[PDB]
Amino acid sequence: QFAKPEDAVKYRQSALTLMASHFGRMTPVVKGQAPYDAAQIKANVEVLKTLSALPWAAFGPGTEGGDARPEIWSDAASFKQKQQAFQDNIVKLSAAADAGDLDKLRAAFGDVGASCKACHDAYRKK
Amino acid sequence: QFAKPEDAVKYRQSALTLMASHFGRMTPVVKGQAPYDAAQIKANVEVLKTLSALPWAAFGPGTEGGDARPEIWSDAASFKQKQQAFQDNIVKLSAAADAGDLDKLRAAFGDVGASCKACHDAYRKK
Ligand code: HEC
Ligand code: HEC
Repeated sequence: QFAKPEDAVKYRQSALTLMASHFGRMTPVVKGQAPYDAAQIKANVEVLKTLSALPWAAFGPGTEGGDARPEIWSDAASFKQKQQAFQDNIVKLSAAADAGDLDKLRAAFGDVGASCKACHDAYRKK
Repeated sequence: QFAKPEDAVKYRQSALTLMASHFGRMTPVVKGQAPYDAAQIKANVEVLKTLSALPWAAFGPGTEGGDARPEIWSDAASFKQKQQAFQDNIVKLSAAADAGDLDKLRAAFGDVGASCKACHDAYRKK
């Protein structure tokens, strides 16, 4: 699916756009500004789970480009920790949505958000 | 998540890009050019299933734009049939991948591909 580096770039941007939409639409609920519908949120976090595993296979060897920093590949073990923290947090968000527990949801949502930003601070260009 | 029409456009393009990648990478397998790995294909068709439900909620009222034809909204019942045919075909592709049946996979893959194109012929701009 990633014939050239541009194809991997275009795939991972698309996946990261979809993840931002499915994460970011739950903001009103975790803040108390919109009623919590546990079944709907459970569905939507399942969508987000599926999508949040996708981008990483498109940052394989030789796919420099976009707004990806070179350090993604020159510090691969460190990038891998930033990716694993974020995927670990998604596991937590899934556990809270599957349980129907809003306070755990909100806490796990908070951990997700911060891991998004921690990876951006270190590996996404301005 | 779709504050302005541009946001819906950007979401649905992204979802449709991801679907094209997960559909199109199975071409070598259904044609016999790559060995069939039933478990891997089963996983990948589950990804494709999730993604293939996403675009349609972003063609709601007032989201004209991109390469979407206006007839999507002026002939909504007809567009809805083109969407349902395609989602019906995804159900078939899932049934074949979940069964591990390559000939049914290949046939259902063929129906999917054609529904993609039938909707494009009628509702995607040149
Ligand atoms: C590294 C481990 C990351 C994690 C975790 C998250 N993101 Fe990120 N993001 C990352 C990179 C390297 C890039 C640039 C990719 C490129 O090749 O251009 C991005 C980009 C985005 C974008 C822009 C997508 C686009 O349309 O170009 C968005 C909207 C985005 N990231 C959001 C986002 C969110 C919401 C995350 C947590 C849920 C998240 N990312 C995690 C690296 C990493
Ligand atoms: C209507 C019922 C459609 C079906 C079924 C499929 N697609 Fe399509 N596609 C459709 C529209 C109206 C558009 C234009 C959207 C816009 O607002 O610009 C598209 C676009 C695509 C694209 C381009 C995405 C982008 O990056 O801009 C691709 C790659 C694409 N469609 C592929 C595709 C495949 C592979 C399908 C079957 C698996 C499929 N689409 C179905 C309408 C419809």
